[PDB]
Amino acid sequence: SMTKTSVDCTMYICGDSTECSNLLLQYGSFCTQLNRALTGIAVEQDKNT
Amino acid sequence: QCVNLRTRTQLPPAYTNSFTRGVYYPDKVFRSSVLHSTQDLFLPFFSNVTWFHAKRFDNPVLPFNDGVYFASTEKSNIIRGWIFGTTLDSKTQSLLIVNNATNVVIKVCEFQFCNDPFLDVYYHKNNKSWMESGVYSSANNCTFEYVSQPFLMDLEGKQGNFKNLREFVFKNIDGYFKIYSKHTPINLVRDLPQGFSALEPLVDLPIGINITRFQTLLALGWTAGAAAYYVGYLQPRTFLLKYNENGTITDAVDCAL
Amino acid sequence: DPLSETKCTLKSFTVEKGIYQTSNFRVQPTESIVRFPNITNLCPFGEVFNATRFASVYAWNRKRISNCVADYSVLYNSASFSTFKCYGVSPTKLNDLCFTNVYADSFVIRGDEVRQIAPGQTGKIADYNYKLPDDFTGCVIAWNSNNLDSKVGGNYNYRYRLFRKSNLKPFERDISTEIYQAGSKPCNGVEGFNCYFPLQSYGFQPTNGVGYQPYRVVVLSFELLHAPATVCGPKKSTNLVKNKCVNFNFNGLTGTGVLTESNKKFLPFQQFGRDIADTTDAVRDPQTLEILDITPCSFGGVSVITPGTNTSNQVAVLYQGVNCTEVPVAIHADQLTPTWRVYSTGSNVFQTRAGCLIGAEHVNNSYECDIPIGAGICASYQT
Amino acid sequence: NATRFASVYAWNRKRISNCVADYSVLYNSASFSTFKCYGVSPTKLNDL
Amino acid sequence: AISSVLNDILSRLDKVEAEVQIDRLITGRLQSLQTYVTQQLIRAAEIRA
Amino acid sequence: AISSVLNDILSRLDKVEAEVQIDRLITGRLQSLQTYVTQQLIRAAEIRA
Amino acid sequence: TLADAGFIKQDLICAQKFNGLTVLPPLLTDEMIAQYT
Ligand SMILES: *[C@@H]1O[C@H](CO)[C@@H](O[C@@H]2O[C@H](CO)[C@@H](O[C@H]3O[C@H](CO)[C@@H](O)[C@H](O)[C@@H]3O)[C@H](O)[C@H]2NC(C)=O)[C@H](O)[C@H]1NC(C)=O
Ligand SMILES: *[C@@H]1O[C@H](CO)[C@@H](O[C@@H]2O[C@H](CO)[C@@H](O[C@H]3O[C@H](CO)[C@@H](O)[C@H](O)[C@@H]3O)[C@H](O)[C@H]2NC(C)=O)[C@H](O)[C@H]1NC(C)=O
Ligand SMILES: *[C@@H]1O[C@H](CO)[C@@H](O[C@@H]2O[C@H](CO)[C@@H](O[C@H]3O[C@H](CO)[C@@H](O)[C@H](O)[C@@H]3O)[C@H](O)[C@H]2NC(C)=O)[C@H](O)[C@H]1NC(C)=O
Ligand SMILES: *[C@@H]1O[C@H](CO)[C@@H](O[C@@H]2O[C@H](CO)[C@@H](O[C@H]3O[C@H](CO)[C@@H](O)[C@H](O)[C@@H]3O)[C@H](O)[C@H]2NC(C)=O)[C@H](O)[C@H]1NC(C)=O
Ligand SMILES: *[C@@H]1O[C@H](CO)[C@@H](O[C@@H]2O[C@H](CO)[C@@H](O[C@H]3O[C@H](CO)[C@@H](O)[C@H](O)[C@@H]3O)[C@H](O)[C@H]2NC(C)=O)[C@H](O)[C@H]1NC(C)=O
Ligand SMILES: *[C@@H]1O[C@H](CO)[C@@H](O[C@@H]2O[C@H](CO)[C@@H](O)[C@H](O)[C@H]2NC(C)=O)[C@H](O)[C@H]1NC(C)=O
Ligand SMILES: *[C@@H]1O[C@H](CO)[C@@H](O)[C@H](O)[C@H]1NC(C)=O
Ligand SMILES: *[C@@H]1O[C@H](CO)[C@@H](O)[C@H](O)[C@H]1NC(C)=O
Ligand SMILES: *[C@@H]1O[C@H](CO)[C@@H](O)[C@H](O)[C@H]1NC(C)=O
Ligand SMILES: *[C@@H]1O[C@H](CO)[C@@H](O)[C@H](O)[C@H]1NC(C)=O
Ligand SMILES: *[C@@H]1O[C@H](CO)[C@@H](O)[C@H](O)[C@H]1NC(C)=O
Repeated sequence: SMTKTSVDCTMYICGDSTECSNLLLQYGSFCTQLNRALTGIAVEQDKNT
Repeated sequence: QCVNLRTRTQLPPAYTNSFTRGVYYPDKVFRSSVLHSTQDLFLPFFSNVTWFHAKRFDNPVLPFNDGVYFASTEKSNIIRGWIFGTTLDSKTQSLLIVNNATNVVIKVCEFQFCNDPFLDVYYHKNNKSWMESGVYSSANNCTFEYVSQPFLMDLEGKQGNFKNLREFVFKNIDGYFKIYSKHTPINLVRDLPQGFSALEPLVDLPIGINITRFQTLLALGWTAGAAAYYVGYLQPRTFLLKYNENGTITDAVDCAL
Repeated sequence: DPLSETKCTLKSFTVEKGIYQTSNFRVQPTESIVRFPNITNLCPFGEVFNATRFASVYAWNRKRISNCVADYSVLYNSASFSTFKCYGVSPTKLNDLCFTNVYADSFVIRGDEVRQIAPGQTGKIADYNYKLPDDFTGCVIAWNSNNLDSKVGGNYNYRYRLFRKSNLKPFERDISTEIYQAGSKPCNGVEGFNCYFPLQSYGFQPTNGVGYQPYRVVVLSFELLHAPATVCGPKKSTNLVKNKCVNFNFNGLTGTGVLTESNKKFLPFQQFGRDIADTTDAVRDPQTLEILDITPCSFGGVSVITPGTNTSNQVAVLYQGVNCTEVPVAIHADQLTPTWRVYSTGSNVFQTRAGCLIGAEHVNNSYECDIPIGAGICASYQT
Repeated sequence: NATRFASVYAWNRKRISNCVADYSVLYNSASFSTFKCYGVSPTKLNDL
Repeated sequence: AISSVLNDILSRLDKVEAEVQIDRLITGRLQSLQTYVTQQLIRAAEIRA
Repeated sequence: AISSVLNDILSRLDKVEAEVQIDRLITGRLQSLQTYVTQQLIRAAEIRA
Repeated sequence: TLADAGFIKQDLICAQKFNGLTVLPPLLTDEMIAQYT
């Protein structure tokens, strides 16, 4: 296995700003799609072990 | 008033390999237990500094470009200050950095300098210890002035029996001029020390002038004290700096050496 | 409630058995700290902007504003500035902000040259006698002064360098009067054909047209990399709290986090400390010379544990990576990113290895895993 | 700087060719109230 | 962007100028996550093997 | 950008206009390398298998 | 010589976590892998 990692795509990109987070929403589902991918990796580390 | 003393002609100057001297904190930022890279003007490691030793006296004119490292292994304070300029003859401005028994004075009036200028201890004159004007003649067009008090002071060290190394850096960028320094008691008779130390910043001022040349200033048919000083030229480099846990640069890599 | 936040994360009215991610929690700031140097004296903007006479561009003036309180609204609320363009800050934000130093440049030009004075421009003023850095931050200010600087015979004390061998470095000034060989022949002395004096008068007379009339110009060349600041807009500092989360502003470094008394010994030349991320993690307060650690206050993943909605509407919530000494500390008597405080009921709080689990009974009996929680824990629905 | 110029209905075109320009001798003039270039810098025209 | 620090952009600029700088930080950061998650998906397939 | 050739952009434009054109070439080229290296990492996993 | 096992935060690891990069626990702790083994 490897280390399970997840990222808050909003806290990484816009960390604690509302007025950045409203611009990040204009990029659609990209943050959710990254979170999904990292969750799929993280579940696979238990499947493997 | 020129006390013209051209006793000795231009001597082919001595040279000394500067091992790991010429590193300073690049900005007012605390950092700790981190290896940080910095593109900035620094003294290249293992580089030939010019070397000078004040019958033995020494105060030549030197070129200035990009910036300078200056250091001295000394006792009793003979090294007093610095001149900078472009023409040195009042076709352009020029500046003076004088230090004495305490204060520091800074001035950029359009000075005319004698061919062989320096500042002695004015024991007699019209009276004791007059203001350090005698390097120049005229000061009618002054665009900046500054003063400070606690600039450099000696170390107690059981009456200071060792020669105390004094290290400085002088630099300019886009109208600003900056100064950094450090001290260390050392036990080397005739050479610059192996080992490491960072220089802290001390002063900045906005001269707004071209600079192309500089010179040192020393005190006193006469007797005076003997001491060494060294000059290195800064260059644009990248250094990787190891900040220790206390946030002092403890080691560095000159990544073009 | 936490079940509803799963339904909108999955975008389904029913949810299968599992553990699911949802929007992160992050504890909100309780109140706002503001700190600036405890200076009080207002800056000398009058004589910087409304002195009796100003320098010619060949020897353009520089005055250093320092150790004082500005108020750039008292400037920008004036009608008198025909141009007031700022090139690395908004002119409105200047009050919420503080600077290492401010240099006020002052000079006079024909009203058509105000265009040349903006950063990275080019033209005879911008090339041979007054050049801004291309990376300049600051403001350019200008106004018409024909009704102040235009005596009927001609104000010929105002003048510009017509010729210069090469384009000058940013923020240089030149007072030399060297004669200029515009022809190939090496001229000397004082004058001759294509052997010009370098400095020429503006023809400023009160009958001149707009663009040929005299304009006073000021450039506020402020610098705001985080060296210890000396000129601030007018804002009241306030009492400094610790161990609570706050919005903070030190010298215009706005941020959010919890402050703490720090053993990080900044040397006297430093004021801010920075993390590997290029974010500040320590600060030296501008009113008490003391070093504070900044930690951005508690945040983590919120995962919801559910049987199927076709089995129950009970759910349990995992606050990932949290010592839930802070979960009951969160208490929605103030704001948070999640609104659902319902779970902070208590008497069920389990401090697990990978965070803290609210709303599930901890049992000493062991079973085969069902919903995985991490660090050896699983959850399941039973009698 | 010719004596008279065409009306916009029949706007004039002259072909500059087989010669050395100097767009600094133009752009160093004060006389041009507008001098905007739209696919080159007006300063670079000499290096080109 | 005129600074890498999101709060500085928001401190120095008003909304319509700030949006142009913040969008450069968002665009670059988002590409930095899409790179990380791609590298991690390709490592997850190696560890998976 | 007004040309695909980096030297033409630098020959025709002065610094503040050139930076806006050069940034479009940088952004597009960098995406072209990130694509190539991603394709090559995915081929490297096939060749590994 | 491991790094960031995600076992309760309260340094490189602290820098990473404070930017929204969290590390999750494995389902099976090192006692449970030792028991299976
Ligand atoms: C080191 O050199 C300094 C000059 O380079 C020198 O500073 C000068 O000191 C005198 C005496 O303090 C000052 O004289 C004036 O003092 C006050 C100023 O408000 C007036 O009331 C007096 O009438 C008198 O004009 C000089 O003005 C001052 N020069 C500067 C530039 O500040 C130091 O005293 C020297 N120190 C030693 C120990 O030699
Ligand atoms: C640097 O110092 C220079 C010497 O004082 C000074 O130049 C002098 O400028 C004044 C005018 O301010 C001239 O004074 C004469 O002005 C007109 C000229 O036609 C006469 O009608 C007057 O009666 C008066 O005599 C000086 O002649 C001139 N001297 C020289 C040698 O050029 C500079 O202005 C100073 N520079 C700065 C920036 O301060
Ligand atoms: C970071 O900076 C600290 C402050 O300078 C430094 O602490 C100092 O460490 C030395 C060496 O251990 C101590 O020296 C004394 O040690 C004992 C007493 O603890 C005496 O028996 C010795 O004779 C000697 O006098 C200093 O007392 C101590 N200073 C303080 C204020 O605690 C750290 O060691 C530095 N760490 C690094 C990695 O640079
Ligand atoms: C430029 O010179 C100006 C002339 O002295 C000076 O502006 C003057 O400032 C005072 C105080 O701000 C104004 O007084 C009025 O201020 C407000 C206006 O709403 C009222 O609350 C007061 O009761 C009072 O009426 C003057 O009106 C004003 N003069 C003008 C012509 O506007 C500036 O201070 C000078 N420039 C700088 C930078 O200081
Ligand atoms: C800062 O001061 C410098 C010293 O006065 C000055 O340097 C001089 O610059 C000019 C233009 O580059 C040179 O002029 C010569 O250029 C070539 C040789 O490189 C000759 O073919 C020309 O005919 C002409 O004589 C000078 O040679 C040069 N002098 C030195 C000692 O390097 C700078 O101009 C000043 N800085 C600025 C920004 O102007
Ligand atoms: C959760 O945080 C609290 C502190 O807020 C921890 O409590 C301390 O635990 C140590 C070790 O048992 C004791 O020596 C201290 O006296 C406790 N302090 C207090 C104020 O209770 C607790 O251990 C933490 N738990 C986890 C799993 O992180
Ligand atoms: C330094 O000077 C010495 C002579 O004193 C010479 O042998 C050496 O090669 C010089 N090195 C450089 C890089 O100048
Ligand atoms: C030194 O001499 C000057 C006259 O040159 C006199 O004005 C001053 O008072 C004297 N100071 C002392 C301390 O003797
Ligand atoms: C301002 O701060 C200083 C410390 O820098 C403090 O000693 C002083 O009491 C404060 N000023 C006032 C008016 O209290
Ligand atoms: C949902 O629950 C009903 C009984 O209420 C049951 O008949 C059905 O099989 C269940 N379906 C699923 C997918 O759980
Ligand atoms: C689990 O068992 C221990 C004794 O082995 C006991 O102290 C603890 O209170 C029990 N916990 C529960 C929730 O029953």
